[PDB]
Amino acid sequence: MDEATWERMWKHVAKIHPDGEKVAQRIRGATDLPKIPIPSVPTFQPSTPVPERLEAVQRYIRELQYNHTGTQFFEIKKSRPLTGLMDLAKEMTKEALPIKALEAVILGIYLTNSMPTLERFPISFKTYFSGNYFRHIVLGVNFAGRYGALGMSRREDLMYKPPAFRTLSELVLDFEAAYGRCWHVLKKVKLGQSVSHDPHSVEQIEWKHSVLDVERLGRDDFRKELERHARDMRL
Amino acid sequence: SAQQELKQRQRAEIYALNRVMTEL
Repeated sequence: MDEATWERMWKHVAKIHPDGEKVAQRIRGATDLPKIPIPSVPTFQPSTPVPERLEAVQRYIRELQYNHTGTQFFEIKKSRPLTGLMDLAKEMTKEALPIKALEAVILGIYLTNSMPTLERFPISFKTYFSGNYFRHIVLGVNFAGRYGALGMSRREDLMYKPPAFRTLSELVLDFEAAYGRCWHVLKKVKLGQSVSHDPHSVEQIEWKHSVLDVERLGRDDFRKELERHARDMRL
Repeated sequence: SAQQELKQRQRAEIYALNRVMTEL
């Protein structure tokens, strides 16, 4: 990154960290800092079952670390054609910097395009906690009729899910329960369509094909609308 | 090469910062 963005990051650090400038004083120019290995982009034998591949993909995502610096290192324009987002995903693997939820979704797509028997679709959440709204996103996946997820979160139970849920409803209800355990109220769920496995596709990701108002729908219509989206995807 | 060196120095400082911010 350029001089200007670099100084912007450290200026931001000074305002949000309590010790402020002393963090920058310790780190900037320090000579014996840990060398961070560049995480190895996972590659897969054809004998390896898809669920085991998903474990390796998620391990790679986790190795990059959640970005707590306050500065996003990759700009993600969500309307960009898939081929452009996949160029960005490659750049993410080469620069190997910390990431947040949306970056992990793009990486998850990039690293599973080699899995045509796996369907991938974004799942975004809108939640409410302590008078404020929060947004989060994961990459929902479907293998052999079971649902799981890839992603990046501050919390362990708001990202990776092995593909073992029998319905999309059960997957989303598991996220809702995890949010409840962190005292968030789940307000909306936005579900995208399946993403092409062609990394040179020029079509856009459809992020918000279904928008579910959890509170207005109620338990049974919530599940029914989730079942409808799953049907929409099997086309 | 000066470019790669600059990016590697930045990356090492980014991760050192990320640990500090994670611990906070």
